Amino acid sequence: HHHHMKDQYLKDLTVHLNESNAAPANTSMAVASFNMPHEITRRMRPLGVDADTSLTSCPSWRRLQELYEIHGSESILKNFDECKDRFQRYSLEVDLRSSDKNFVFLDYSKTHINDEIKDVLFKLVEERGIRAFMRALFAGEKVNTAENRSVLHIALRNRSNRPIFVNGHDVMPLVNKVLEQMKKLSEKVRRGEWKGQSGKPIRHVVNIGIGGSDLGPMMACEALRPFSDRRISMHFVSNIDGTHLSEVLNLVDLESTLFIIASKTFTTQETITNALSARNEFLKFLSSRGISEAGAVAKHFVALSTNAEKVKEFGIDEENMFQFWDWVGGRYSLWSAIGLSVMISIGYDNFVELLTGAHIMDEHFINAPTENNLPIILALVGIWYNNFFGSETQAILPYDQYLWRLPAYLQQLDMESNGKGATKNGRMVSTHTGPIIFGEAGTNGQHAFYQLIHQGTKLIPCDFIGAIQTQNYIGEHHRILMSNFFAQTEALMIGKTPEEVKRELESAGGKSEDEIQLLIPQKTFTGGRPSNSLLVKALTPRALGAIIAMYEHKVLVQGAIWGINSYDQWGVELGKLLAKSILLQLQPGQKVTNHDSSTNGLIELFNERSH
Amino acid sequence: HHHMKDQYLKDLTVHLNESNAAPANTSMAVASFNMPHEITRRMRPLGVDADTSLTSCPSWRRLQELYEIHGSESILKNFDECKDRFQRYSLEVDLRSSDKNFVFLDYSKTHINDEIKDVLFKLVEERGIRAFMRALFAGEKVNTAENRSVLHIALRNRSNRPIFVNGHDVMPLVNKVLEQMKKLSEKVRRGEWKGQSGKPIRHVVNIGIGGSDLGPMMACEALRPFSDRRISMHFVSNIDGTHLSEVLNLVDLESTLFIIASKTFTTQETITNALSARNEFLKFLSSRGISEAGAVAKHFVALSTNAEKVKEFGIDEENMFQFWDWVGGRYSLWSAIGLSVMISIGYDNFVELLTGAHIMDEHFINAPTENNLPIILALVGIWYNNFFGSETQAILPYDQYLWRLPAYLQQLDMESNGKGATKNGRMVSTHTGPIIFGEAGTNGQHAFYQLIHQGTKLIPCDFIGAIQTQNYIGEHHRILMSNFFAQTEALMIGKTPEEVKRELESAGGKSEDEIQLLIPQKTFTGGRPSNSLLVKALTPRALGAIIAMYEHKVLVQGAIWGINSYDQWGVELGKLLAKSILLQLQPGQKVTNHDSSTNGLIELFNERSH
Ligand SMILES: O=P(O)(O)OC[C@H]1O[C@H](O)[C@H](O)[C@@H](O)[C@@H]1O
Ligand SMILES: O=P(O)(O)OC[C@H]1O[C@H](O)[C@H](O)[C@@H](O)[C@@H]1O
Repeated sequence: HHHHMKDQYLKDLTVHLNESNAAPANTSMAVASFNMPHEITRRMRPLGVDADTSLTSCPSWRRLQELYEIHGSESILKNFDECKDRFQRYSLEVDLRSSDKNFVFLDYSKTHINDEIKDVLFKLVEERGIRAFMRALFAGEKVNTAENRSVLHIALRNRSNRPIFVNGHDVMPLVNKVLEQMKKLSEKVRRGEWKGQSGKPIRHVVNIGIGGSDLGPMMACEALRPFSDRRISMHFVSNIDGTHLSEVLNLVDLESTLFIIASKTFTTQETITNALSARNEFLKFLSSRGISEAGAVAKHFVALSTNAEKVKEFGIDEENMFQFWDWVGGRYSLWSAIGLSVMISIGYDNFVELLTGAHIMDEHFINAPTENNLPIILALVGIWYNNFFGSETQAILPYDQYLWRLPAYLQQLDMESNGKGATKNGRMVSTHTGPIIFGEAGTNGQHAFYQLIHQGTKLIPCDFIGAIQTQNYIGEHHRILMSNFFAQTEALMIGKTPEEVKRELESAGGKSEDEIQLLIPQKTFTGGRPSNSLLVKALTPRALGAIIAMYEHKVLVQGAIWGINSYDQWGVELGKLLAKSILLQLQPGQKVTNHDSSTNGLIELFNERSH
Repeated sequence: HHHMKDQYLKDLTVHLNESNAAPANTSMAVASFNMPHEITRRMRPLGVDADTSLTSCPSWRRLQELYEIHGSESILKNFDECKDRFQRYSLEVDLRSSDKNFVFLDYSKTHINDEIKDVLFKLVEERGIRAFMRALFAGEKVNTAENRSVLHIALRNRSNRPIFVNGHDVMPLVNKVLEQMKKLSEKVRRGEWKGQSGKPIRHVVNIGIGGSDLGPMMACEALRPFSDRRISMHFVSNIDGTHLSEVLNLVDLESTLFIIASKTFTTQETITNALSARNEFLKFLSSRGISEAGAVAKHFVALSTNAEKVKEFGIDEENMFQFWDWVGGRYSLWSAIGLSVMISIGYDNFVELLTGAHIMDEHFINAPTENNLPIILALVGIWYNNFFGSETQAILPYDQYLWRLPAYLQQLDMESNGKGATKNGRMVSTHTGPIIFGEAGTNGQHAFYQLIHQGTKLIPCDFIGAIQTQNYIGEHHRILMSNFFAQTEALMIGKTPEEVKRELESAGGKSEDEIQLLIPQKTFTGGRPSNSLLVKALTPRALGAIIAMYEHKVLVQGAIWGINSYDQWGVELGKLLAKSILLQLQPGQKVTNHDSSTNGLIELFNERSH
């Protein structure tokens, strides 16, 4: 069989090269495009199932491959030189319908995409039935087939309150009931009516949770600090590393601290262990102060969860349990009860603004025609680079210091959703799926790793994200900030030729002919490196809501095109299972022989030196 | 240009006729053959000939052959075939300390057998790496593009053996500044340094960016258990006015010491932040009825190479802490730039930090290649970067104090080796530095490990941990480290379709159809690599050793690829273009001279900025 596959591989390669439209200098590009699905299916071979051909055999996919072989080595500037108003034709704006005339604007023009490639990318949406999938997901159909679940984070922010049905019942009444419950608690805390066991108003909130129950609340509290009540300090314990709880406990006055235990399952080992430790340390502190423990936990601990039974066991009153539902994915849970810490920080009205921004982006996504659909366009630009240029990564570069946790947040949203190797129809993928997300807030990144983005050997798609207006007016800081935002994307695209560099070196003087000759390529910029520029008028709660929903929907479109399930996360189960067994073996002086020699050796090293 | 196509097809034909790849793996041979062609196509705009000095190395060609033969094997294959693989594929550097600390590397969970390992070591010989190392350590001007020495190792040279630059021993210079740092840090820590109204310093605000920011902040976070909690440390870096504004709101300005950290003292973000901080500080004193006479001299110090600009800012000569051109910014934690660290953790702990790097330096320069920890890290990285073709490198510290280590290594690695041209003026024919990413464990497990386990990219991972915690509570550290060991095991061994099926069938509650569809979605390929790095405890000495180890890994990789790890020309174009655009950011101003995107974006900003 293997010999037959080889003879076939060679036949397919010969045919592909004979039929390719690639320029004579670019034959290697046709080979790379041909070879991509072969290399993916080799790497995924231990899945032990057939390769999915449903995407790669789409007429549009064949056409995109042909267009890549033709255009993939062209500059980006070429398209601008050919169309003087390319910017107007390769950008679009979503109105946020707010009193401050806010918006989300996408400029996707600094890309290797011409009108033909763009038409064919839109045709891929049609051929893969993406618009019908979107309608099914929005209507509550159980599109998370692996877990037989609906996918309805959009219900959480459904301000229209049109019914959305799960198991024959409208979910909106319960969504709105929990929002009202959240409102009442946040109001009591913000107004100083919620008192601790010794009568102190709450001045500290400590969220305990991990992953989806941590990244969102923290990112949003950071992002929306200008809209917050500064009298209430927000803390986020997440690592099981004892350092995390210990350092946060050191920062708070426990008599005025509200603990929020955030866990969809309420069984995650890190979160439940942190919660039990926090409760133990809290009660011990009270006892040391001669303060009665009777009724203290009920005043100082609340829970955000789907599991009432587990919350009860912990000792939290059901009245202080904030419910959400199985159709709320953890990495999509900011909008739900999980956002309670956020609502305490910025207030109910601002939380509703946050929901409303997401809702407006939802309405745009579901209703706008494909050609004018901002999240679909984001998704297609991403696929062009991810699947045809073969870029492994995606940089997220927000030029707003409050947004410094956005890259980490989008890391979970994107990579945990679409880091998949098997399709919903039980096959292995033949195309690349989710990319690796990385990034830091600008301008800091410019002084850390943009060197590589400009001059290295990898093509890195970059999303530059900014606000036209600052919340903190000081000197010329915001103008300087945004001069960098605009300049970096210009620089990535246009580069700097050897001829330009040579002239500059000669004009600077002080160097020999040979010295200049060595130096020229080292100071040359290829250019032709792509970016998207995303702008809002101002980073308000509404704008942040729109931005996050925008990426949720980008991820939806990409997953659906690739044929994978964006909404499960099976890949975390093996590690949890293996860690349970190892934990039992972490005892001083215990010898271990049942694993591979590395795992055995590492555990024994730990067991021999741990004290 | 059809002659190039003809030749390409001939070369590919010959490569396939001679390849020893298994029948099922022809695509792997094609991928290997095609890699330099794709690199040189992508770097074509550099307009110079391709470097073949690396690809022509006999060891490079042999590694290519071994990749085509062994590249699709599981990782477990080599464990099954050698019962003590762990012993042969691990090593430890002794940190010579009273607490018996160490740096231990386990590189066994890799696609590397004895034959590949030997050939990787031969590559070190063939690229003259050991000789390069000696030249660099000796102060030779190996940063050829800038005609500079590269001597961050002199900064922590506790032995005080002479090291010469322009025929002069730099060690007396290094030691004088350390003593200067000692004196200031002691005055601050002892409450002797008073502000303009007589208050002891309780807040330190470092203003700096990149190399003048990431190291100091990373180290102050990493070494918090060894710090003076009476002194709050703050790090302003972004020009975004939010950064300075929020920090100013957290401090009492009457007891704040500002530290302006900038090698050039001309970086736009840092000098603008420093001028604004100076302004707000003086407005604050005035609002409190406090005299401004001599106030800047009392509250501002500088870490720099530029004495004139420091003088111009108003800082006294006694409070300028010098370092030197041969200290790269991303290698500068060990110099005057580390002043905020020394204030926070004290002179003695800062000396421990230097000592740890020094011991790693001694190991690096003296240990044989086969037992050289940074060289092995570099070689493992090159195997994946250049032969498997992985674009990234994950850095996963299982220590909450190390939460800024990935961002710090992002600069160290990517700004060093994110290069496309060689020192001899050619374009590279091989991939250079990978993209660094990561978050402290266990948090990353609940964020993005899903993709590391089940996605379509191979991602080399460095797992870094401490055997002992500084914060004993309950069973937290045992739980933390059970995850540390389990994740690397999981990545390697995966979970077969038969295992998955058995589990699903025992659990029940699903139709046959549901189970059939679910099995592939819950299968793990395994064969995904990792390094496990351990220290006994994350002390200042251990941190020093860890950073020095990565500095030297970067040195070795850069030297093998023939690039300059120590310059950074790639940041210049953006700075020039931003100064130009800044001139055009005025309300209502129309802009026509750029590309239509840059024009439109700027006009959008100018139309709606008010
Ligand atoms: O210390 P400075 O001279 O202010 O430079 C700070 C940083 O700015 C530059 O842009 C470089 O990217 C970094 O290598 C450097 O560390
Ligand atoms: O909210 P929890 O049930 O505690 O789960 C928190 C997190 O842990 C899991 O391992 C997943 O990786 C995440 O999808 C999830 O958000």
